[PDB]
Amino acid sequence: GSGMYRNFLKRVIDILGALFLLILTSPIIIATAIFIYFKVSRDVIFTQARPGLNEKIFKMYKFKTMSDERDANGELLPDDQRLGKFGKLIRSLSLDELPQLFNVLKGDMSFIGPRPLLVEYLPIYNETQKHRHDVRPGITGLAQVNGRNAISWEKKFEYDVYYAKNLSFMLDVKIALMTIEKVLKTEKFNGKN
Ligand SMILES: [Mg+2]
Repeated sequence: GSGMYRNFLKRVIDILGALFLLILTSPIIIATAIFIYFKVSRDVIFTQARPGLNEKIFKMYKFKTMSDERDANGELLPDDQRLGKFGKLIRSLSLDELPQLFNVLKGDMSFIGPRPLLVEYLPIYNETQKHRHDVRPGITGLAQVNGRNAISWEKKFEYDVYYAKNLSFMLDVKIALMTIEKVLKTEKFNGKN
């Protein structure tokens, strides 16, 4: 509600962590940007408009992995050829997700929180599920680690509202412990799925 973690510490940890991981992965960030510039597209970064804290829209950064080659007809060539071989390798290693660390540093996102979903889901949320945006979206979160017993979207949102209601340092540490434990490694919200 008004503790010093929800109103101060969590943001400070987000800033220190995003800054550290940006420096820690900076050679990979520069290398990935160089390859994409010469092999994929000279516009290295593209943004994804997503609703964030208080449903405020932000630009979620991501590396481009597909080309802009269309058919003279005007339509873009399918993903079959537009995704180079290295494009898969960048995707499989989630290297294109590294710019999201900057969204965390910007305050657009947190290290822990609900997943930033499509802007089309805003009218579909019910008044209970809309509380999922009472906190910053996260790279990981409570619903993300509970992907085994939550195949439906309403179960993931129940974890989202529960997280925004009970946001504490101990809950974040718990979510972080379960995320490491993931050492072991489609429908689209319709209002009833
Ligand atoms: Mg990826």
